[PDB]
Amino acid sequence: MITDSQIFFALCIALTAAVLAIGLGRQLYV
Amino acid sequence: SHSVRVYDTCIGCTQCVRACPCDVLEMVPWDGCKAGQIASAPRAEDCIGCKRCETACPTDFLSVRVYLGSETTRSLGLTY
Amino acid sequence: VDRSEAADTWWGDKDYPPSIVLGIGKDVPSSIFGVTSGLAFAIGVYCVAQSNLVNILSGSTVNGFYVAGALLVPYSWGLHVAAWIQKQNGK
Amino acid sequence: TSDVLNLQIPTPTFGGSTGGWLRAAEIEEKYAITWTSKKEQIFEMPTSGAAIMQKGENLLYLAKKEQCLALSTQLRTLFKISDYKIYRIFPNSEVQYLHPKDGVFPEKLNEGRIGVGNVGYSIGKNPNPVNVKFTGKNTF
Amino acid sequence: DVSGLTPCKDSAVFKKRLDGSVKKLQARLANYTEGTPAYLALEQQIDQTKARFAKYGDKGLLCGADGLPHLIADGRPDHAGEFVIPAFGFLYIAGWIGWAGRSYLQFSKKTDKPNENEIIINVPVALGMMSGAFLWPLAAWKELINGQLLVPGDEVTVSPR
Amino acid sequence: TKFPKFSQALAQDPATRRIWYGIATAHDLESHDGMTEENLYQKIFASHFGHLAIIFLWTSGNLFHVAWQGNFQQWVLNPLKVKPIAHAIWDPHFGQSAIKAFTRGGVSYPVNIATSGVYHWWYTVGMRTNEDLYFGALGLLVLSTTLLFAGWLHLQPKFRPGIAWFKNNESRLNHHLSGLFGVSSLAWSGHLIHVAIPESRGQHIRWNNFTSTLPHPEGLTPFFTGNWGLYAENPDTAQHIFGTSEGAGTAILTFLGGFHPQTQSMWLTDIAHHHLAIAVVFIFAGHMYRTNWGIGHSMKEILDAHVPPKGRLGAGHRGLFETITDSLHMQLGLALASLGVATSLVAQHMYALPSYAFMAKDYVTQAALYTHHQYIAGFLMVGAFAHGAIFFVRDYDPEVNKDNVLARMLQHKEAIISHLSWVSLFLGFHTLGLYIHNDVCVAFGTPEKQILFEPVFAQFIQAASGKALYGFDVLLSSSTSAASVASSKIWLPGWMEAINSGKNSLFLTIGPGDFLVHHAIALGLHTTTLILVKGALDARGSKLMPDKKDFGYSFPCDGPGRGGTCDISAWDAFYLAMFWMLNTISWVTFYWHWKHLTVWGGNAAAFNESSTYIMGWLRDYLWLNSSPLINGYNAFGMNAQAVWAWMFLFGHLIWATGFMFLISWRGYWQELIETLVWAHERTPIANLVKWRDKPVALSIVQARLVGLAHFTVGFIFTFAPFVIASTTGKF
Amino acid sequence: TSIKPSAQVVWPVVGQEILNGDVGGGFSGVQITSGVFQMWRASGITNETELYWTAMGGLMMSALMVFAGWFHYHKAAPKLEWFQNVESMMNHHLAGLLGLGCLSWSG
Amino acid sequence: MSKDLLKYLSTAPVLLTAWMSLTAGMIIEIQRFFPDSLSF
Ligand code: CLA
Ligand code: CLA
Ligand SMILES: CC1=C(/C=C/C(C)=C/C=C/C(C)=C/C=C/C=C(C)/C=C/C=C(C)/C=C/C2=C(C)CCCC2(C)C)C(C)(C)CCC1
Ligand code: SF4
Repeated sequence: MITDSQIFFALCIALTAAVLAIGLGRQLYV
Repeated sequence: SHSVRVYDTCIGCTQCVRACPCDVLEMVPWDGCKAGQIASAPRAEDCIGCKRCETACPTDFLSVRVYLGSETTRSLGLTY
Repeated sequence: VDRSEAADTWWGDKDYPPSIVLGIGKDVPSSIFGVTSGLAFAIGVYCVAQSNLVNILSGSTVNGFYVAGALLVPYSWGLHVAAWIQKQNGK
Repeated sequence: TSDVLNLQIPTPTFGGSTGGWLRAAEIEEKYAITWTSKKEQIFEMPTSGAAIMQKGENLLYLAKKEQCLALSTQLRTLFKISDYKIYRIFPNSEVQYLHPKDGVFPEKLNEGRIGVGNVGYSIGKNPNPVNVKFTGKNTF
Repeated sequence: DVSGLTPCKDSAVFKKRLDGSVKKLQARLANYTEGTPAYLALEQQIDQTKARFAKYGDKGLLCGADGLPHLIADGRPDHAGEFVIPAFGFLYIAGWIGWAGRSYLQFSKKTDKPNENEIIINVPVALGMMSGAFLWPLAAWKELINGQLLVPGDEVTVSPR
Repeated sequence: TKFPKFSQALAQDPATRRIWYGIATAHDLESHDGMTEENLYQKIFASHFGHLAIIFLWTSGNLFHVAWQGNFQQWVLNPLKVKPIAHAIWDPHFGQSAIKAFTRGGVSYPVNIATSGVYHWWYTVGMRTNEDLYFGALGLLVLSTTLLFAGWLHLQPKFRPGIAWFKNNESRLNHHLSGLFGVSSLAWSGHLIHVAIPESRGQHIRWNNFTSTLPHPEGLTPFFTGNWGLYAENPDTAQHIFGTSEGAGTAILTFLGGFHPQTQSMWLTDIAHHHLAIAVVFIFAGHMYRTNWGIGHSMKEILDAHVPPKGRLGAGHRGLFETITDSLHMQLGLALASLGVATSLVAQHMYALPSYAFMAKDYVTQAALYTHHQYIAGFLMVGAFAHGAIFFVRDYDPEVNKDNVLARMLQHKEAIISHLSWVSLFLGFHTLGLYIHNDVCVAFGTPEKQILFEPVFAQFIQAASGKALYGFDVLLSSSTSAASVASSKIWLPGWMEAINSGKNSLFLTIGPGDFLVHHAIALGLHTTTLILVKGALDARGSKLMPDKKDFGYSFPCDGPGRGGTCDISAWDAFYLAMFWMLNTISWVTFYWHWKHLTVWGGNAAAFNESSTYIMGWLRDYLWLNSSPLINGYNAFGMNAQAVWAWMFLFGHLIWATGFMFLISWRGYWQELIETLVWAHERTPIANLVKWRDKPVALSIVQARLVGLAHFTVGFIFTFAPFVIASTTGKF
Repeated sequence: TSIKPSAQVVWPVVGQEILNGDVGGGFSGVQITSGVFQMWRASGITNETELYWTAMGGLMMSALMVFAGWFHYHKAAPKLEWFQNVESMMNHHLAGLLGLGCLSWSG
Repeated sequence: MSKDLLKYLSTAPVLLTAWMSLTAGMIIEIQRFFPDSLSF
């Protein structure tokens, strides 16, 4: 059974990945 | 706008100019041809690309040749 | 290797390859190439027969020496092509 | 001839149509074509409909150089009118004389014309695209 | 025999297929009275069905588990009649056709109006070409040896590479 | 600064085609304004990084969803009965009836039943609890995070790789062979031996104790002594039960062959040995090429010297190194062709030799996977050929390839195209004729007249591989032959039983229907190749247009002159061949699905009888198996297959809408848009609201693209539903 | 009610003879769906001699029509003045073709 | 049967129809006299 804290930690790592994705998209756009 | 070019295989039969519905083509003097004239495209910006010049060209392959390119209001032929 | 640092190995205008194609063995004579190729063919076929034809291979009987010697059969082919190339190049 | 128009010539009698310019000839560019007729007579507009060109001077507004040239071809090959002149009118009211630029139709050679877009070799001698790869030019 | 198939003559499924078709025909026979054209036509048809099944049984065709003949096309001469002999027959006929066409084209190309001869066939010589194409394998070989069959490619239109 | 910043021509384009063409040429980096080769390569590299990050994010999402909302733990206990759950459904449009119907899989909420086999894959690999799946998702998220950062980093000024490094072929190939293939396969074999075989044998090996637990009781002492047969000794017994210690062996590397009896999947010891050996081979082969240490090979030298005597292949392979290393489209085409062949190979091999536990009895997953991979293989092949055409029209240099092996292809392209036309014509004529003969013969109440050719050659291959029902008695079928005797103590004792067991999809029995459908598949492949090869070879020029290379790869036409020049650009060759790719893959998947439905249902004498004629396909496959799909929802109620029915009709609708763009062309729609522009500009109130881009009809190539898009998406939606729902409703 | 209307028969050559299905009335043939049987019953045709003789009359009319087509182009072709008499054409088509056709059919 | 009508009969479509008629009749008569030949 996956816990709420586990889901939230995975979501936080996903948000970090999202920020990096925006950065990479910017740098590919320039 | 489209790029219109004329190659020296021209025989000066002046049919591309008559097929032209936008006054893009015009005969100019030339030493090469027997008829003494060659087609030229001083108004390529008005080109639309219907290629009636290419249709009317009787050379084994087209002396007048049109390359489609950057589009514009005139090239699209939009009344608006 | 780049475009520039590469030997001129094209030989479509000639009857035999240049010896440079043989790389490290560009100077070993055709005699050595042929003798080694023949010994390699004999030894490798012996190893293959002893491993899978004379005997039946299995988890308890696969032999590393025979397996390694089997790889001398393609080496024998390469060595015999090399022997012909060096004989034609005059070495 | 000249880059100017009277802009007061009587126009052909026409009952109106939905094929005319629409909120772009007045903002980007309109076109005009002016000719002279020996008799007041009926012709077909490039836009759908039938109009009556007046006796003498006639002036028509359109939205396309193609439309003006099509009307010109109609006038030449039906009514034998070969004095037409075509103008481009900008929103800033500049007028540019376009089609019979030398005073004679393009199909007849003139001594003063210079060649634009002329290639000194046959069509089957252009460079390959790989030659012009990563260059701003093109294979013609 | 081969591929697990059995000869159709000794095939229980083949016999049942024959019996089932026969029973179907006899069942539909009930509508028509004795001696009528429909009755006699159905009698002829059932005789034809039985003759067909007997012919397949006698010919040596192999029947699978489905009880239908399976043709063995592998080149064995036991089953040559399935493909090899029909194959040779078609190859001869198709060669005849193509040789007649090619020879008539060679004739027409030398005519003063080949374009009109293409539409309007000169039937008197077309019949001659069709008849003479019976010996195409020797004629084609002769043209091959004399070099008048395959035009040199240095003489065929080719698009800019 | 307008949308197509990369293309100033579209920037000045005033109509609505600006947006379309900007989106369309967003990724055509080669032809962008002010582009250099170095910038192109660096941008491609960063985009590759982003793409890898996308792949790993998709994997992590699947893992996290199965961990969180899937019944993985319940499915582990009873794999053959519990249906795997993909993810929960969140839909406010669902009614109470749909809620009750979609509530399934032993959970209290609506769910989707997984048909991807991820459950079987992870269970075989060694996942047993949701925690393991969640940690895998977390690690893949971190991997994607690092890949995105790497992509950002490798565009920085001090971290931007150079063109020489990009074109360093020898080092790249050495590293890919040795480490990306070799060491990664070695890592997978190690994972199997350390975590998967123990978990199958009832041992919980995880990060906290994999360092302490020995995979083999002897350890690495056999490996170092060279007595590697001790790792094969004591294999798993035929009475072994997957996931339990009863009947479990100690061997870590075996070559038993066949299938595991309980799971009907290949042995994990066999798979570990496979990956270990294959890696040895690849790590060796990755030392072929010369990189900074003298010893090795020079690819340019190899290609230059490989010219046969007397100029048989012209100048040989001279210049091919330069063309391949300069042109990215040729590399892309080679990669796409190889990967499409590999995708076809996995599609053909997974069903015949299942590797994941209890997948064979999961009939829906097998069909979904086969169809998926066959379709992607077809797409990859079409792309390989399209990029070959783009290379010919954009990157091919005849001066470099003077009298080359590649230039001779263009030299006798007419012969190639004519012979591909001949073989396509023969195959289609004869296959269609035989099918119609069978149709008419069965129609007229006399099936005995059917022309039924036994696929004797394929049956001979099956016999040589080990089949015995044909009675050919050749090679492995004949126990006595050298082939059968030499391998009689390694793999044949299991393989013989596996192949001759009739309960398996390994080397299915074949018949006249298989003969005819295989010739149909040959027709499809040959005609698709004809269209594609012709496009590639005629991309440079033709008798109707010798200067096509000047126009480029994708242009509308050359005009109505010279009789008309429709679809002449060799992009339209790709667009035409896409229809044939869809056609042939559809034939392949219909053949697979019908034969496997019959085999699974136990009536192979439905395929063997009805498949010889086309009405058998139309009736006993399509019509017969369409009932559980179309009955997903009806006037009396709804079932859990209503989503499949809705998507079936959805794919039909998109397939139909594609015909609009394919048939109706631009002039009609352009004039109609003139009328609509007039109406909008002339109506009051609304004419205050005015566009910025002049609305125009879709361009010719754009509309060909849109119509083909609607066709393909349609194809896949319709068959996905029909293949996933009919199987579920029939089993 | 029970008899299936059929007016076409195939020949036994390549197994197509099954297409002569059971259509009732001691007759084997291809069932028709054109309604000509009901048309003839409405018209009052009760024998086969009537059908044969009206078929012969139809062939005679077809021959007459071929002759008329040849005659009105090769021997005596009308003029545009004759063709453009739209008023008389309408009068004769209303009263002469439709009107007398309806009157004759009513009789 | 003037030379013009012989020419018209010699035209391509008439000749195609005539020859394919004879060919189809030949095939059909071979079927009638040697029916159900799924072999040689
Ligand atoms: C005069 C007869 C003739 C001959 C000798 C050939 C010869 C050839 N054709 Mg064919 N072809 C013909 C007519 C002929 N063709 C016609 C009329 C067409 C238009 C439908 C084609 C269309 C065509 C295509 C599209 C292709 C070929 C191909 C080929 C080659 C392979 C053979 C094959 O598969 O044929 C195939 C045959 C057909 C598709 C139908 C043939 C039509 C009839 C049955 C034959 C014509 C006979 C003619 C009426 C005879 C009149 C003579 C009489 C007055 C005395 C070969 C060079 C293929 C190729 O290039 O392979 C390398 C190929 O791709 N042909
Ligand atoms: C065009 C349509 C049409 C035709 C052709 C007829 C014909 C006939 N109707 Mg009429 N009828 C019609 C419409 C028509 N009707 C309509 C619409 C109605 C409803 C209002 C009626 C209502 C009606 C009734 C209520 C009656 C008739 C009757 C008659 C007969 C009248 C005889 C006569 O006047 O001789 C006209 C005579 C001449 C012009 C002089 C020439 C005489 C020639 C030379 C004689 C030729 C004889 C013949 C060739 C040989 C016969 C030999 C014999 C031994 C078999 C005749 C059969 C009567 C009848 O007999 O009913 C059964 C009758 O009572 N009709
Ligand atoms: C156009 C072009 C292109 C493209 C191309 C393509 C796309 C191709 C493809 C191709 C393909 C797709 C191919 C395939 C192939 C395959 C093969 C060749 C195979 C083989 C096989 C074998 C040899 C096998 C054998 C065996 C074994 C080993 C075991 C078992 C038995 C057997 C016998 C089966 C490019 C880019 C180049 C560039 C130029 C142009
Ligand atoms: S070849 Fe073409 S361009 Fe030259 S004169 Fe003739 S029509 Fe004009």
